[PDB]
Amino acid sequence: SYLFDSKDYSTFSGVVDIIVVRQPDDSLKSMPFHIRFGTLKINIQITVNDKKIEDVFMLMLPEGACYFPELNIQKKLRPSSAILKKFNLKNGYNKIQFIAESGKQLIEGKIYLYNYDTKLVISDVDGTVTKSEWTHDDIAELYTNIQKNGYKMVYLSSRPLYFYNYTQGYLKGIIQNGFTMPDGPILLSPDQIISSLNREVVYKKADEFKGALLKDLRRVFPEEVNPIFAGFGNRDTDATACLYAGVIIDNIFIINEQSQVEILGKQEKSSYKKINEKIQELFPRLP
Ligand SMILES: [Ca+2]
Repeated sequence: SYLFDSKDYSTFSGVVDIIVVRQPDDSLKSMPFHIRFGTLKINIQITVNDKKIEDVFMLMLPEGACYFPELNIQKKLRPSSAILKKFNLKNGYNKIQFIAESGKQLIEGKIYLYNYDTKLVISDVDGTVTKSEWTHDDIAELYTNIQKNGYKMVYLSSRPLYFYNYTQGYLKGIIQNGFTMPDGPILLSPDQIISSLNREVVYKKADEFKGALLKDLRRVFPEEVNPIFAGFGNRDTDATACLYAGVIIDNIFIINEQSQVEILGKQEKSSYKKINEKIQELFPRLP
């Protein structure tokens, strides 16, 4: 908190976790790339899973945001399937690295590959994982068991970019009665990642930022699948975004100040503990 205030050498260097999805025709589609090279005034090379990607590169804009030069030359945050196929991604987590050649600066990141039939479970972070940092009791066990049954937890954050790396540590350092938070991408509300390449629509919203994020996530999947199975949040604005994103009302969970989880569709007040007891009824194992 007081580090940025005075150190001042903490502009964001890093990458926001990337999501890629294999379509049924074997093509690849990804969410927008958001990578920043801190205090750099250029080409960028990529290395995935400790393997350099030959003849693929990004450029940087004066403001610091990077993009893919792709001809129809348009500056693209979403690379083409041909670029993404050169990554040779594996299912689940992949290590990705970007090297800006000015000297040479390196940022490491995460890039996830899902199949079009993957079922995701969304979880807000502030107020949903954290308790207004204290964590709600028993969430790690629940989320762990949800992940065991075949779903992929996706975390949602609206914190400024300079807290992104911090946020990754907090989630990954949580321990409850031996359980930990399943690894998954932390998506960022588009209002926290503004740049010339994405001003167009983000600039013109208010509380639809979460909904815009959920639909940017929906659109890397084919329109004929409902990839978002369930949602965890703590404000009614979370439920509204889940509802407009196609999540059935029975799979929307909203926690309040005293850790009471309302299952909207059932008009049932519950808890992470009780929801975990019914994990197989509420989150049935996937084949
Ligand atoms: Ca919240």
